[PDB]
Amino acid sequence: KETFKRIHNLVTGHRQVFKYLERKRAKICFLACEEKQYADIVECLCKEYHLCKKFTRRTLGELTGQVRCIKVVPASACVIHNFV
Amino acid sequence: VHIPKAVYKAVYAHLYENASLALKEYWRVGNVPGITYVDENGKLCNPTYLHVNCIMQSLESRGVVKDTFAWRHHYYLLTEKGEQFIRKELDLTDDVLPTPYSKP
Amino acid sequence: IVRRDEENVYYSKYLNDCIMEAELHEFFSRELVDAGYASCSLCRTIDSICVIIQCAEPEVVMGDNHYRLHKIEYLLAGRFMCDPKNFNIWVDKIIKRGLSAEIMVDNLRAKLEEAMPIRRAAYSIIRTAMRAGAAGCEVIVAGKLRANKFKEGCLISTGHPKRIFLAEATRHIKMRQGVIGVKVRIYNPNIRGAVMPDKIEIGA
Amino acid sequence: RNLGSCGAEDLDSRVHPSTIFWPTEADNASGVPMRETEFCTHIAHKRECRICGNYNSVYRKYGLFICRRCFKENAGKIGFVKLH
Amino acid sequence: EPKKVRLACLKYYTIKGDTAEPARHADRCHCG
Amino acid sequence: MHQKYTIIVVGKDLKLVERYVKSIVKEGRAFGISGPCRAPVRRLTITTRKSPCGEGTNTWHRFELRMYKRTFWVTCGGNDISTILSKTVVIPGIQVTVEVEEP
Ligand SMILES: [Zn+2]
Repeated sequence: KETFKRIHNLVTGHRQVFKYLERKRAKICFLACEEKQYADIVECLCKEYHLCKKFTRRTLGELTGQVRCIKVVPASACVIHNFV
Repeated sequence: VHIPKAVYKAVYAHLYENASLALKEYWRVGNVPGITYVDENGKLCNPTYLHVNCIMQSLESRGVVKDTFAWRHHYYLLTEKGEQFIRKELDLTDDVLPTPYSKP
Repeated sequence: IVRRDEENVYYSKYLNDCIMEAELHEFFSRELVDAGYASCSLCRTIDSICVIIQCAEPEVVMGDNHYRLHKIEYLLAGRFMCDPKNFNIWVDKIIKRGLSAEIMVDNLRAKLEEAMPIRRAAYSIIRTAMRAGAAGCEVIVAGKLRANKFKEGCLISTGHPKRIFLAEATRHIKMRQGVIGVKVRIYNPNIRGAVMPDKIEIGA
Repeated sequence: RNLGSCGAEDLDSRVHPSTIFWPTEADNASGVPMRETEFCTHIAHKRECRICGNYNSVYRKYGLFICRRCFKENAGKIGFVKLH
Repeated sequence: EPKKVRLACLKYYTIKGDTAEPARHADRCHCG
Repeated sequence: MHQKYTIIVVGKDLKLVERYVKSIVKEGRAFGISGPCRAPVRRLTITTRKSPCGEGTNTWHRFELRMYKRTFWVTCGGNDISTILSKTVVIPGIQVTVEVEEP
């Protein structure tokens, strides 16, 4: 919302969140969506291991650098690996 | 083409700190002896000529720096718009200023 | 008696620095034209080179507290791989601008590209030189307009004295129709108080 | 192909690892090791005028490396003088 | 010119979030 | 103290290279600096065709660049590193007249 832009200068996607949710390299989690099999996978993998849910799916597209400025794109993710 | 971000940041930082990139006209295989980067390599690894050449071309085409060519050496120089843009990518604040302003 | 491969370093060390310079002349000509750069030099210091220049408008070359000169200072360092800071350029000034060919040719080139035609510029230049104490000038403009020459007074064009008294310069102008080759030559027979041969005097 | 090779009896014929004797001229490019496999694998000197990128008619005497044609233009500044 | 398929949630080699795995012959990420 | 130091002067122009030694020997008036050995001239030579395209009567430019050099190894350790700096400062500043000091 404010300093997050500092961080981006984190990941988005199933293939890259799993690859950082496990092995305990992650940080914080923020769920979303369309299908349970993508809602109760991570959540159950959150059951083992931080686990949180942000109110909206779009602001992730906003907070993250998925825009160019105008065309925000939704994208659920839950891995703040960098967290520098 | 798949240029690493570390190279981008290294070049930006080197430019702002020196305000000047003195580059050689080349287009074959070979690394640059100057700017440097580290990606879990254990030892800072220098960039490749193709990568930096493409980056410089994009930057100049965007109007960030100007250049002279002399013979066999692209000399570059960043404009005011340059200082106003790198500081953003390095994630800097307007207070900071290039080194050369500090009695070379 | 002596070994010929030791002094070879000293001989080869002096030759490299000569070329190290000409590149400087080219670069300045491509860059600091705004200040009408004339010539440069070099002086290998303990840890750097004390390059000094001559430009008619000293102010243009340097910036706020010489800021842009400082900018240039670092640049050269990386190109030659010398330590910054140690670099110490110097800036000079030319007094009799109507006695140097290069500043006049550059001003004339700019003027020509100001849409003004050859005649006015050439006559302005020759007037400027003659009013600056010169025996004579000669302006030649060649391109898509042949050769239209203009001359005022006496010049020498043959002999050893030419290389020291006569000073020539040349340029190229990229105009829409083609290229306008322009050159200039000035003959000052009083340079540095040197006596031109076959110039005699007798007294009472 | 990283898990393959030839017969051992043939390996005895491998070229001597002794470094190749055909280098590339550098007047002053860090020596470091898909199309990358053979972009310019062929190795050969590329001595050329340090003014004009031309590989033809270059003097190597005294370590000049200047094209003969481009020599006349800059000879005056380089110091060479035309007498005798 | 090999092609690609829309990604699916198959990496779940379990029956209740049991993380079973972290295919013809063997292979590891990258070449080694 | 004493270092068996050496003085070497290298340059192209006979005028300055001969005038500069006179000032040096002035400065070494009392430190015993003496005559310099004058090495044979290293007359570098280059020849080239005058025509970029090789037309007409074959003609040839002949440029050459000489490298005069003189040596004042006389000081040796006769002088101290303290005034070896003094040796290097009172001397005139000629734009190009390379010099180097070794023991
Ligand atoms: Zn050439």
